[PDB]
Amino acid sequence: NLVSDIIGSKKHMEKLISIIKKCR
Repeated sequence: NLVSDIIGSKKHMEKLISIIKKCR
C-alpha cells in the first residue's frame, strides 16, 4: 500500500541525500 511510498520516499530521499551534500 502507500506504505511503499514512504519507502519510495527514502528512495528520492537517498537521492535527496546524495544530493544534500552534493548541492550543499
